[PDB]
Amino acid sequence: QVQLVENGGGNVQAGGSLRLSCAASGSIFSINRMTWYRQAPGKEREWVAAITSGGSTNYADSVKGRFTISRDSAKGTVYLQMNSLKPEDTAVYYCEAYGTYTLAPTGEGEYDDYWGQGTQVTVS
Amino acid sequence: PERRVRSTLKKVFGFSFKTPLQESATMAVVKGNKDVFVCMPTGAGKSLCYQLPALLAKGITIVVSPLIALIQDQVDHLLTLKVRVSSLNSKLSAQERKELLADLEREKPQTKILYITPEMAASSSFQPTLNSLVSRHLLSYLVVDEAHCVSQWGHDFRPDYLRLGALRSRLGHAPCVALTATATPQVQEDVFAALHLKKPVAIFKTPCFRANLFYDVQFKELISDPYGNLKDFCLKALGQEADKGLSGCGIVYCRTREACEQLAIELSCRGVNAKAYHAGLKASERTLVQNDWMEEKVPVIVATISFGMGVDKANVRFVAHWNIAKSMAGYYQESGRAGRDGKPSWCRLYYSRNDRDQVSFLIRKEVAKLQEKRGNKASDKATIMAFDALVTFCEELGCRHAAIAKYFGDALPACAKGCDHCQNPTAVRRRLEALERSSSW
Ligand SMILES: [Zn+2]
Repeated sequence: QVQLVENGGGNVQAGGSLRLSCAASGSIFSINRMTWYRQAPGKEREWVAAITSGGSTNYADSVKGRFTISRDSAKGTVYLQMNSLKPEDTAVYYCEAYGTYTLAPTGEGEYDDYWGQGTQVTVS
Repeated sequence: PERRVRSTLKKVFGFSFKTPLQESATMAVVKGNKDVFVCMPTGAGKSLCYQLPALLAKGITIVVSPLIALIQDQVDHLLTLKVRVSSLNSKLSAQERKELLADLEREKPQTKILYITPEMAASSSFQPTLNSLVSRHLLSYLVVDEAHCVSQWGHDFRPDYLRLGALRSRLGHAPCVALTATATPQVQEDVFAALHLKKPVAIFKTPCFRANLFYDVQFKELISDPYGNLKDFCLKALGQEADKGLSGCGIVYCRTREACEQLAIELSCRGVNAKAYHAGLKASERTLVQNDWMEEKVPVIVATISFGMGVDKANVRFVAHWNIAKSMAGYYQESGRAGRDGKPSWCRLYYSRNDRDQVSFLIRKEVAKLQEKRGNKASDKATIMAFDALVTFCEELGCRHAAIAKYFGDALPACAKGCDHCQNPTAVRRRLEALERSSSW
């Protein structure tokens, strides 16, 4: 199948910084929309930022210019640079791989949405 | 299991599969867990992928198609195999029509596979039948042949097909299968979205990549003796068994007729027998030259667009393009006449910025003549887009097969010293950097 796994999470101080990556395993050809979501325990999932196939980026108004997402096209991996953190930003962070076109050279492939494991992120 | 598919395959159709992909596609239809897309070539294995499952299905399989010729030719073959298959078209006698509509409305109908047009499938004159079929849970698959007809980035757009998205939705219980032969990833993305196909869509796309073919680009601006260069190329590709002398045959493609005549002569004089093929010649002349080449009296043919692979050949060990083609697809199609026998072969593109420009002008001229006859279409975009990709094929450094695969939407291919760039990346860098020096000639 396809794997989406996050890393780069941990504990920091207010005004700190972290960088998050969700790593996409499998025979990926493209991902229509990779999206960054954060889940405060006991509250609603929050939409953070997202990058289209061909590198068009959009961010939430609450994390505008503080956060910034990127795709190391070569690596096949997407990064969320989070600077100027606050205890609000304390949450679990995961990705949604919407329109994930996979395909091998045998011709055998799929098209589905995948969700990542998600990394715990605490801001003192 | 797999067991079911083998028997139904032999007992009815009288076969094993043509492709291990064809097999695994059909099997995945049969398991019916997922919507499925199929982009195979003109090899009619696509037909078998939806037809065989339909017979195992303990329910009715509807099959949308865009015109009657296509339907008739198949439904006849299905009948020849003693199959309960039925067409519902507007070319049908009132009585025939009303007999079928009645059949469908019956607890346990005759019909197993219904071939409908999008027109009938849309018409209110069918909807209640449709619903009652759904309601009795008697619908086992919905099929959309020539699925490409849903996309404006496709070559054969049919608004009727757009309606089909709603239809899929209505027929929730049943899986949907879409099929076409020619689908850019833009088309395929249009298909999945326009036909509201449920995730996970299972995909069975035959890769465009072929191992035995060796692609290269040369630049006519960086060649002292063009005609000589071609001789060497034709010679190396042929005479792979030098004790026999000259083994195999090959093609040279031009835009213009004068080029073809002149180029045949220049090759022939250098010691490599070639005859010309263009619409300029009388019909008699063309059919004679084709035979000569086909019988291997003449090892090389020099031709314009008018080849049309009416009768293609196994032992075509080289296709050399003297001018850039109208489209990446047109070059792939044309060059793809090479190496049908699986034995090593050579495909060469001779690029010129002079050529690029003249064709760009001719594309612009023949698009403007259709815009004034018709109007602003998203297809007019595609005509130029299709050509830009092939300029980029020439002008960029990178695996020639992976450049193709990007355009058609295939995985990164296993090249294995199978193109100019993969073989010697440095000489390609040289030849490009060389086109920059000779940019101003
Ligand atoms: Zn290559």
